[PDB]
Amino acid sequence: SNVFQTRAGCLIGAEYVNNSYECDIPIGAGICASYQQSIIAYTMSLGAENSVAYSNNSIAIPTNFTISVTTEI
Amino acid sequence: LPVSMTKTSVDCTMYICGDSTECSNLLLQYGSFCTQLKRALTGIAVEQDKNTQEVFAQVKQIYKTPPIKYFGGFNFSQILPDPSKPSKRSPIEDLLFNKVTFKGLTVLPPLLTDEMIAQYTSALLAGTITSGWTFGAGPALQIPFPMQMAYRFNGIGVTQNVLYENQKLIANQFNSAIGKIQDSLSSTPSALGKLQDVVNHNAQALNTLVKQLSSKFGAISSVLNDIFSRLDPPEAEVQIDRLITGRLQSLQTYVTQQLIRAAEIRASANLAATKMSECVLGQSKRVDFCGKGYHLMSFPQSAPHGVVFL
Amino acid sequence: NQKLIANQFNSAIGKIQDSLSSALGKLQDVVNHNAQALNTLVKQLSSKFGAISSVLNDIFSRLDPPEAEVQIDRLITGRLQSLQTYVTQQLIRAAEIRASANLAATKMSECVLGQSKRVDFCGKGYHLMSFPQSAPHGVVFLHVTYVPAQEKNFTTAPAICHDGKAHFPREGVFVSNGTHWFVTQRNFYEPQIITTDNTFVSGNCDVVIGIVNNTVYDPLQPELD
Repeated sequence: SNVFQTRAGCLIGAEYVNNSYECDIPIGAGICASYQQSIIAYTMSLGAENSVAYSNNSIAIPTNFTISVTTEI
Repeated sequence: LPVSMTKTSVDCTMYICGDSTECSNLLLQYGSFCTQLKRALTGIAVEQDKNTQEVFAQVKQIYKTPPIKYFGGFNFSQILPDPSKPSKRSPIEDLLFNKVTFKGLTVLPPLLTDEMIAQYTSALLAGTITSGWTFGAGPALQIPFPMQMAYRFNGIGVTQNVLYENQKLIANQFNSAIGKIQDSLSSTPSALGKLQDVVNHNAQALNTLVKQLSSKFGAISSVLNDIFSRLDPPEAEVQIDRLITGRLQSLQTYVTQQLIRAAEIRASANLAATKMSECVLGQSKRVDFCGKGYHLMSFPQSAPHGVVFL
Repeated sequence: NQKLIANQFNSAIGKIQDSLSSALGKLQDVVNHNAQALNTLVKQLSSKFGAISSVLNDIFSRLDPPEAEVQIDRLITGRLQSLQTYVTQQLIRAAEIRASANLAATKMSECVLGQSKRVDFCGKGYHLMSFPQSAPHGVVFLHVTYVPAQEKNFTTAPAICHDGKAHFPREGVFVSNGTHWFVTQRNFYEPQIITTDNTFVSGNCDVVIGIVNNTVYDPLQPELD
């Protein structure tokens, strides 16, 4: 009863949402799907917009550090 | 450099038999080959979306360039995105895109649209123009660009004095060299070549598979329906056995060659994620890794199935 | 600031046990990839391969032996293809691990045995050290990295002009807390006064755009005073 067409094909069982969130199940062609409660398909959000404040005379200097022990397997 | 290749899927039954249920019944007696072939092509296909996410999804946040774009006199119009064009592809990026421009062989779509692969490049190229190398080592910290360049001169052994003092000349030399870049590719020498070889390699690969569907492989005919109808049931299966085996081998050779080719692309997508970190997000002291000379900076641009770094 | 750095390293090392225990998929992928391949080879032994039956014994028993050979060849050829595909995919898989052994030899040499200046080769951050831990068919490296944090905004000027000679900063940036000009180390804020010791004087104050006038202190003259 929910039918929606995407470049990959016809997705039946999922309702397209106009909200944007990160990619949980990657459907294909820029559309990602997760479980809201129903199964919702949406357009993936590459990330959160930040505008660095470029200016002719302004600099930002880091005033503290963090020591992060990441792991690579 | 070539980052990714076409993600393709093949239906073993349509290719090996195709509108012939009697063939499908015979195929099962052969085994789990279809399952391994789909597993192989599915792994190549998911990798092709991590090859394109390792190379360009480095930046966590989609950074944005300012509305006013005066950056010390260096002119980035040719590189930074303009809204009128397809997607918002920048002028050099537009040229690269225009330059480069069945029988069960499906061609899946890439997960990240070129509108996104291109928006990732705008973030990578808009915090390398404001913050500097800082974006890739932590929180992006703004530095005026005619000053980021002096820090990048200090890393080639030349003092800051040699930039501010000769700033306008250095800027005109950068703007003009940036201008000739479009003509160097657009003078039509086969510059893109490396990316276009990948398309040609893939299209020829499918053409051999489709054109092997027309091969007897030592059986009476290439048409299953004629053989099925024109031969008695025991006779038909023995001759049909050659057709299915040959087609299974032709599909098997496509996957073996495709895994060897995917390795070459994974090698070029791991060299472009060492060049989008060391060169796009830092200055490289390695020699000839990033240009003949002392690297001052590098700028990412997205082309069909690969990346161009200037 | 030694104690803070020591606890930050110490707590961060604590979280790794839980986070690793929330991870090792890359290592378990190899164990799985190998198992599937061995069973596909065993199951292909249980496949007819266009022959009356998989069991060789039954084929010999229920067929005349001179005539049975062509049917036997069908099984042997199929199994030789099955083994040849095993070896070929295993040769392609070996060169994926040889590529990973080569990056692990490189990460051991350039991160455990020294400090890399390459960007994002040894952690996201500026590398401080790295520690090797064995894992079942691979290595897990606990890359330690210094991550700049807590930014602050200031006004920057490219050169400082005193006595009409431009003065450029020897190592650092020139930064202003709104009213007082200072020379700071770039990756950590440490405001310091401007004296000829931290400044290199090259050129005259008419060639660089953004030079800001101020006083570059003289250390020798006050002791003379």
